[PDB]
Amino acid sequence: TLNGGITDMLTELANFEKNVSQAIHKYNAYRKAASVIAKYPHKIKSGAEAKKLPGVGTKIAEKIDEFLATGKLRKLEKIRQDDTSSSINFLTRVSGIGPSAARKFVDEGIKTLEDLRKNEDKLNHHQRIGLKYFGDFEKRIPREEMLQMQDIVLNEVKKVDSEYIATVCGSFRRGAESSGDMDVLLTHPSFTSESTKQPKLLHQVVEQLQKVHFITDTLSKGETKFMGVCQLPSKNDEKEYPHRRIDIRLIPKDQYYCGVLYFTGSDIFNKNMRAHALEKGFTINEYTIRPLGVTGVAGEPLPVDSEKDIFDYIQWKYREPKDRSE
DNA sequence: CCGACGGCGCATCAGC
DNA sequence: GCTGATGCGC
DNA sequence: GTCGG
Ligand code: NA
Ligand code: NA
Repeated sequence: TLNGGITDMLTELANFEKNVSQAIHKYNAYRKAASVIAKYPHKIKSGAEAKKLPGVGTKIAEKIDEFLATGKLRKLEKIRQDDTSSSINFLTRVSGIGPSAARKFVDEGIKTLEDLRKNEDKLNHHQRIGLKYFGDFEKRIPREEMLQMQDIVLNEVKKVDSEYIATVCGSFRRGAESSGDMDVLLTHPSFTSESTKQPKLLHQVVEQLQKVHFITDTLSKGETKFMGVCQLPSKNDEKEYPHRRIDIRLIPKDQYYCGVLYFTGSDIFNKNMRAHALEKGFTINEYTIRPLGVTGVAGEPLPVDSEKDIFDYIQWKYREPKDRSE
């Protein structure tokens, strides 16, 4: 929090770029700057100081100078008071409502949740679900609840077919104390890249989770990817648990561990690992790890039966998810 | 100076 | 009706 | 907005 004022400012700017100006690359520039500053172990004294950090350029250095000298940023103060812009930025907090929808809603007088609640006919299925669980979705998930959630998912999956293999990834797998949602990767030996997916392997699992009333709503659902809502059972006489976001992806057996590695992260570790792999003559993406010829031509994907197989290929020591913060 | 900044499944729109 | 583009989330 | 070829 040494530079909380600065990081808060950059993050607020980031959101407006993304949600109002629809400049996704500026949104990411601000996030990157906020992150690099968030890790800086010194209270910044000037923009020049910050500019030394990778990601902080001329413009943000200038903004830090204004912030340090006046305690605010005129442009941010102005945008905050802007009725239209602050409303557009806000509505995007609803899952299903992006920059385009938020803009159209505000254009026609729909600026608040209350307004949204009054206009169900103008919201698609996803947006209605997002509105319904607006507050719940913004709540984090204690690891204890994530464990109780994993218990149900693993049990039911095995119940449908003991040959299914399911892994809850994300920061949770790395040991995080809280999570924002639940990411589940699923596979079955019967499903490979060059075989049939028996368009129901995913369906059968989603169905069982709905049957035991764990999954409560569906945002989207196809043959390989499910996105929805779930909720832990409440103990009689206790405030019921908040609804949570859960995604389930069915991945071909031969690409499963590249998927688990990828969705376990962190993002920083993935980049570092991808870099190391390249210098070792290997190209790793979320699906496979392939060899690179001397002319840069990628060969066919290499056999992978575990996360370690991946590490072994790039002569890197297997690292526990708990040690993949970077 | 000026292009990259990940890119793909699903729901829905837009053009035919 | 079918096909490709767009919005969205991740 | 920032970086870099
Ligand atoms: Na810099
Ligand atoms: Na949204």
